[PDB]
Amino acid sequence: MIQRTPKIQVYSRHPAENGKSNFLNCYVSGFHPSDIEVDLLKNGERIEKVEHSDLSFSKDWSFYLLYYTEFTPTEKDEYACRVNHVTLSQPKIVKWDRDM
Amino acid sequence: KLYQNPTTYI
Amino acid sequence: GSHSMRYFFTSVSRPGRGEPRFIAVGYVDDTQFVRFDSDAASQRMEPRAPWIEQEGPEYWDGETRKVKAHSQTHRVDLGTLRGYYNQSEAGSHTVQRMYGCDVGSDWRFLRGYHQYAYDGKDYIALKEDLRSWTAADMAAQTTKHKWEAAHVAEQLRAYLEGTCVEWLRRYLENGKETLQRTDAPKTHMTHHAVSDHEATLRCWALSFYPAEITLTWQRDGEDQTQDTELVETRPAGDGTFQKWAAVVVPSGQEQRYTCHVQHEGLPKPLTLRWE
Repeated sequence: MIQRTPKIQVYSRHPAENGKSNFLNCYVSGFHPSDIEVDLLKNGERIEKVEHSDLSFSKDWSFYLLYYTEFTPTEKDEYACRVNHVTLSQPKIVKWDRDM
Repeated sequence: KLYQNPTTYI
Repeated sequence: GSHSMRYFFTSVSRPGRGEPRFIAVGYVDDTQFVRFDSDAASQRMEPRAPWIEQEGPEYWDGETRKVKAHSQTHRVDLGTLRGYYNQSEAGSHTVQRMYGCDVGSDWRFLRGYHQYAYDGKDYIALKEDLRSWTAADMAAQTTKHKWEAAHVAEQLRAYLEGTCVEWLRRYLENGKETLQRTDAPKTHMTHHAVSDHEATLRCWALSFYPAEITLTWQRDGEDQTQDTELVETRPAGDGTFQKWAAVVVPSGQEQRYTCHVQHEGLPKPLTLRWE
């Protein structure tokens, strides 16, 4: 049956400024079925205080979710989003680029 | 507000 | 401008694990305002926007009651569909339902919707006249026959042109500061050298509402569609949205490029140039 691979965007709520409060976002969209694993990573380690929006879907029936957590950006700290879904042979890791 | 259904089945 | 109200329902069977997961959410335009999760402890419809939180207990008891009836209906539908398609009992399947209404700038009714999907593809949909049904295969046609005999379209049409519109207007009023606001995009441009012969030029649109926006790059006035990296419009998490378009510009051609932004909150479309 139908299987659609999640598109992934990792990004901050506000433009990144080192030392200032912010939210790290990972937006997964256009996927099907709805089962999906999403983790936010700080220096390669899962962040445990991560929330997500309520399951919803687009006009084309494909699902979307927003995962988010509070963070304070930094010059050295690296962040990423790890996503696993049936359409993926292995978990997709997207690194947070403050310019994207 | 939600629809108030009889309800109706597929 | 124009407005809509939508309810989205997702039902997923869980073979050998009991009752199906059932998630319901309601949106006014691009703002979620309610939810229901079968796996939650409350077992009630819950506010997800500030302007709905103080709707009385009568409201919440009523939405809780109706959404539970929705849940029970979907749970049966999963079985019925399992049969229509002669599928196994051990497989997990998804039923999705969406309905709601569109109104114009004058808040008058434009369109109504009511449609179902089985495992990610169209199953049955109420047509625009709100009097006929679109069914593709035999299974769906069977449902269509049920619904023609029970005159389902007529009752749905009443709600779509009546209470759906009526209550969309109320939400717009109650949540005026949020639902009737227009946040024009905050726009800027970044420039980063990919190499010494090329650079990335990225045009940003930030903190805007609603979500619908147009973001385009041009080189000496011509569209750069296929040469533009354009991301899906995405939520900031605070009720606003973001989007950006990027182009790779060769050395000394920055002045040739223009970024174009259209949004409800901008009187005249914006033209930005790196200079």
